[PDB]
Amino acid sequence: CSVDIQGNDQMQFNTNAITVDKSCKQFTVNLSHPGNLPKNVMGHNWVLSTAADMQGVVTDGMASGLDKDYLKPDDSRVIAHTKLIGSGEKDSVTFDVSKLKEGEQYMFFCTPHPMKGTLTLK
Ligand SMILES: [Cu+]
Repeated sequence: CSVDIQGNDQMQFNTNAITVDKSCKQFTVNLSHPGNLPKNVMGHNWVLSTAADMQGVVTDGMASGLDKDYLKPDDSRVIAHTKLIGSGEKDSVTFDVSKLKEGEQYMFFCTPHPMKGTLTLK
């Protein structure tokens, strides 16, 4: 009921797709950042929302800026998020799998940089 994911200096996540076993009550994403660039220039986060909500989350996050991890505080569209990390840093986020609803399309993404993928219940 966890996955390890990396974001590198070339703005790439090392997976495009996360699958969550339906046996899981909670799920944990462990984000890391191979490379050499720091948080203020090549910081990554990992953010989960519906596909429909992603644009507003990113836009509002960029308006909130760097010290708010490029996320709007208390954004109710964000189902789960890590903090922003630079190279060498790590952050894990855990969420309740029952927040993922049948029939919905979930996406994971970084807010400052064009990086995204799918999250699906197995
Ligand atoms: Cu990123």
